[PDB]
Amino acid sequence: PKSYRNYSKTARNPKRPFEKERLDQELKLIGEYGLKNKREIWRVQYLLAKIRSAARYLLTLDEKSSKRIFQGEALLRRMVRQGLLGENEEKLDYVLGLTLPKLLERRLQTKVFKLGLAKSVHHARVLIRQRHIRVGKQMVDIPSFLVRVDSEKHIDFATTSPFGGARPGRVKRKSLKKQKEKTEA
Amino acid sequence: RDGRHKLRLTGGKKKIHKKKRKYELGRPPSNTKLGSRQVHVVRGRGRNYKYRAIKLDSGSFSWPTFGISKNTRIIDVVYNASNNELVRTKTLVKNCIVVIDSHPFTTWYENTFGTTIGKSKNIDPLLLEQFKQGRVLACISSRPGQCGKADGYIIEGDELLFYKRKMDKRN
Amino acid sequence: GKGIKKHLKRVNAPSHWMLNKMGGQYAPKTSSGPHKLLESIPLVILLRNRLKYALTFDEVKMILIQKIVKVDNKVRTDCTFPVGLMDVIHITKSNEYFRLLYDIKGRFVPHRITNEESKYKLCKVKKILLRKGRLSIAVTHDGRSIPYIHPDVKVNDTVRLDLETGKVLEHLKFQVGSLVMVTAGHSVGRVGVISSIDKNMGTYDIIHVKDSRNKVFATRLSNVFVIGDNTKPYISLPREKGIKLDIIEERRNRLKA
RNA sequence: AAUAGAUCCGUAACUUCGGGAAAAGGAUUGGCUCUGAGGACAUUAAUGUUAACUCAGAACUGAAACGGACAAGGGGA
RNA sequence: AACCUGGUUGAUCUUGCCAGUAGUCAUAUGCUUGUCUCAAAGAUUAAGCCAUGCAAGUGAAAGUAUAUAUAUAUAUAUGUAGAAACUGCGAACGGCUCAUUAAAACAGUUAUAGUCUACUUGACAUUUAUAAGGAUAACUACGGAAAAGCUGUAGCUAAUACUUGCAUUAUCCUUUUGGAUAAGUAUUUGUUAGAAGGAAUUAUAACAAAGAAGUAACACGUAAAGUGUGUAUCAAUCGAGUUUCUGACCUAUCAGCUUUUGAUGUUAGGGUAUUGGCCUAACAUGGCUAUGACGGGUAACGGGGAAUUAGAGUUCGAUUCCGGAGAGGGAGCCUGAGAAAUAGCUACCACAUCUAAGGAAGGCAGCAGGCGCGUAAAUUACCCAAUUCUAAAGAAGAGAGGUAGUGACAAGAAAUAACAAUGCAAGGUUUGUAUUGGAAUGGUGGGAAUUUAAAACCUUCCCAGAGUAACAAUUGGAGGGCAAGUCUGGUGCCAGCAGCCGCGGUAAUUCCAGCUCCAAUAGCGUAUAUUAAAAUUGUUGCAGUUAAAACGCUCGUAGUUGAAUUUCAAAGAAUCAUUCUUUUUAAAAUCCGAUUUUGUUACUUUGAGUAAAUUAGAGUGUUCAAAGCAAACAGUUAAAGCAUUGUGUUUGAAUACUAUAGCAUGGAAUAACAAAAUUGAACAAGCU
RNA sequence: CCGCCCGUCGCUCCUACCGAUUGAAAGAUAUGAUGAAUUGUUUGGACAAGAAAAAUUUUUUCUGGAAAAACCGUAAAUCCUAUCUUUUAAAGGAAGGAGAAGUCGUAACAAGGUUUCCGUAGGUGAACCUGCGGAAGGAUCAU
RNA sequence: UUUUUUUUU
Repeated sequence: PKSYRNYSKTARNPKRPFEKERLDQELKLIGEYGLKNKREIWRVQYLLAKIRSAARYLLTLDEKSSKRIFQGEALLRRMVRQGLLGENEEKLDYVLGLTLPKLLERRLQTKVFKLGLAKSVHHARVLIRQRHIRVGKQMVDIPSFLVRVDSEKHIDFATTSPFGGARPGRVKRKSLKKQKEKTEA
Repeated sequence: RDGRHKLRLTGGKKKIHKKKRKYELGRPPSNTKLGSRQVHVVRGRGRNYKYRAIKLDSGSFSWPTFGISKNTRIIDVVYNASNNELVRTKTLVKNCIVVIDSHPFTTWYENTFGTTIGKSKNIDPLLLEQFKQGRVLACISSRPGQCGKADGYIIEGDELLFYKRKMDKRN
Repeated sequence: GKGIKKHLKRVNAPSHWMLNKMGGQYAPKTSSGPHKLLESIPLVILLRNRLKYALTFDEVKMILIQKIVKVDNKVRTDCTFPVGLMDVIHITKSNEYFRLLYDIKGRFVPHRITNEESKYKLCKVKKILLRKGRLSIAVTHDGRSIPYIHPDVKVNDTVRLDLETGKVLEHLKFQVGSLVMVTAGHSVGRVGVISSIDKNMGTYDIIHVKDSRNKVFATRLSNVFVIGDNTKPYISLPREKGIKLDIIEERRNRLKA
């Protein structure tokens, strides 16, 4: 009877919501990352806190422990795939110390801005919402997409976008200019 | 019918739920008596017919000393290990005491060994006296309620002595 | 009434069946047959989710109606028929033989088998019984009652069974060199030669089994399957070869490609 | 008028703790066939002489009715 | 994220609670709502009542076919079918709900050597025959009443419905071969012997007595002999009933309960499928209890599971699955392997239908829907297409189930814009800031593809389709906790506001309005409950001189807690300077200089049985995510691999958890228990 | 200190307790009585089938058997008594608490003008007073 | 020796 499709939550309420230092730091973060509301900047800390708690649990295990190196190599493989830090940062202590901006930077709405395309982070966000981006052989328009290490090398404009070789310009404007030109001719 | 509606060993009463199920059953008893050999059948659970005897006259009776058995007919019941009202109302159980005709066993004895396998057992004077009288005491062992037939064995020895001592300091 | 349940919920299905959670709420309950429901699987999932031959119950049934599926060279038409732990199944017109073996993780997987090895099937006996005339008949794990067994055969010894004549060929004991297969243990899927036993006083007898990588693991006596002597496995093992490759060092093997 | 003798059971409020109390309220008691149990006198563990009315259960039976007459509390708030 | 803040005062430090704060898969409600995916939904209270419609039926080689239709060479033989009915199976599954329920159910752990077991599989069997007998439907003809899923006589026929009944095998002897000997399967009784388990009165064998039910008087047709249906016994399968041990909320203003009326056990017997006071007759007075019995309450079905969690913990669990219960309340029963069944019946209680007034028929806590209750809960829709069940098993069914409708229960993604120049501001020709003016995308209409049992939704492509992108986002505050106003007008202890402290008599920063800002956002308030906060329930981890709290004092049972003491150390290889690894050092039985066991329990280390869902987590780009358990690989059309022309390959659904209790297991330390002298030993010799 | 404050008595409102009423109601247990339905057994006893005779009928015998009745047994349901649990009526009584201010008195806080307080007992319109034996939380850490 | 009292913010 009841649906078996499991569902969960992503954003956790920060609690004591009227602390000025935290509110201003969140304002700094959302301004520097060109976001739209506080739900994303409440979800992201849950994202980088889940694996931080995993690292906490992993650390207390002693060395040469079968579970310890198992989960450590798994989490480090995910770390290197998601590209949070470079090869030099390899240890569990190294991957424990992560901050909000480094986790944020792997979002598409700023990856496309870093690559160029748009002259603003908000311009990039509205473009990707208007689905003018191509991740490579795959169609993506969600700004919260987490680009891995290997997905960066083939980011380009959307093939079906007007700037990607599709329809050049406004249909109404083109028809109007062509009809006025033929009427004059 | 069984296994509930009874207070625990501590003395507290288990209040009743889980109303009675069919597999418990608990069929009413039967009182097999002397008379015409007619019985009924009762369909047990899982299609297991039971031969329910309510009136028995003849069955099998075994001489245990000789390890033999002959078909004969019971005359009467004289004692039961249960309440005396049963032996008064002429019922048969699997530990009742009944009287068996001595003629078939005497004829078998005369045919085999003679005189009035593992033979030459010297019998006993008390059973010889009972044989000359013509009726002997024997105890039914089979369950008439279940198998529907009254099978028994000839009781001899110190147990026979105890039975007669309790039957007849005595009236 | 409280009679026998004629349904099986999808979530209640055994783990090795591997049923999708969203594909309804009912699992095909295996009919009564030669093996238990837990340690056997039905032809439905065997040919739909494992062989991928069919995609629906109706098409599974219309494959089944034809006498092209044979177990022990016997045509079967029971849709939910318990195949069992170890058996020989055959498809005729395409001429393939599948022997149902284990997997190191502990699932059920058919294994390609030639006609010669298919003719050679093994059954672990459960108990022997004496009948009228002082004759002994032994019952295998396949619900198969084979009479007139060798006197040297013991209760835990396994017996070579021929498919056509239904006769015993040779017995294999429980010796220290007896290669066995854990059937329902926590260490299911690993083949081993056994290292020792411990005869406990009227409880579940345990045996410590030695692996090829010198791994010793204890499992009950009630759930072992003698598959040959120390010479070689009499049964063609699957690709994993019965060696429980460890979980930590499985990922290094998985990652190179 | 209603039971009322007797045995078995059971007995409230209240109380001055003594009572209330035969509280209230019940079953039985007919019959015969029965059965059993409970003192004084003698013998080198037991066997003989000789005096009770109190209980209990199986019967069936009698016109399903019985302290068979006489004799005898009506209770409760 | 192992967290605090306002309030007792003229001011201070405490205790202390109140209030604030955040979460809830936890309910209801107010305001608002452009999108998509996902989907709880009459449990709370009334396990109350139900109109209505449906929810269990079933025939593809194979039971019975002159209702009947059709085709082959010609009334001859085959056929294909087939309404009704007889027969067989199922209907005891499933679905709903949680009233009852307190060592009961449930959960883990055992046994059934104390039992039953449909279908299926595997073995297999004993005391007129060129094929036996009746007994009946549908149907024919007359009806009854208002009717039932109502019904009589006459006649008939079949079957796999019912009932009778037709070889032969084994053993002993001279010793391939001839004689003689005997014929009961289950089940019961009496007397014996006796491949396994752990223990048999086990399997089994021998004798003496009984002894059912069968071993086919039935139907279709596969090798270039077969099948269906039915049958005796055994084993497993699908299960079930009993059953060992361990575990439960509050309450002593529940201290003694049970025992004629079985309570505790013995014997004997009935009954059951089997054990058993389950019951009966006799016998004995026993059984439980401050370690909380017996009672009482629960707005208590139990479980894995949920929330909150640094760890401890606290609260919830009707509800996706397991186990138990019920079908208005009890009780009884047939059938059937399986029911004390209830969309089966019987009787009472309480409701309630038709009625010609005689009599019939009923249980929506099944699916929709209505009434009653209530803060509160959907459509009297479509489909067996997906999963699965039933059957006489492909084509037929299934209010199971799926799909769709309502649905700000919740949950996930994500619109309400972005861009270049002047004007201004800041700054050495860089950022923001009212104008122009164009690109780009959705929302929307339609058309199509795909999709679906059909339809709808999503996605894909093409046309109209944004400048105040009029294609417009609100909720609650702006004294403190706690951000935003002594900004402006109206009212003036009245109105009101205010979770707490407090504001309101004219300058109201707290009311009523506007502008602005503030917090969140298609979401935000309100009420109740619960969790953390709470180290204000404190085992970790509280307090008791004065805030709450040492009994007036002492004795003392249960409980709790209890001095020390019995086997040391030395020697050797390996990382950095240390650390780490290995052997023995008394006595007693074992092996002809050496071969090796020497308390119990608690405790402690390892294992096997550890259902799934859920939990953390693997791997896996549903546009990410909520997901789910996939998918990936070269392939405008061929190469490899292998097969002696073709055949795709690799894979994933692992891991830890599943009490604390049970099983096995190493154990030196710490705890207990015993042996330890009013005597008890061991050795040697002789005696029985 | 022109501080604070206490009680009796006043008025309004709210909450709970007692309450005669053989209180009632509802249920749930135990006792006794009645007892529908019904298992099994027994007695039956419409015929439906057999066996004999005469050449359409009859006597007798054997099963199976429908109505109906009796007996234990399961036991619905109703009533008596007792007990337990849960609500409510109830004339009235006696309290407590909250209200913005009311009257009388001066009780405590200073040696509060009589130091305060405890237990107990008695008296008083009230706070209060008094006796006995205690404490300093005293106004005394002190010949 | 006697000395009672002092609305409401």
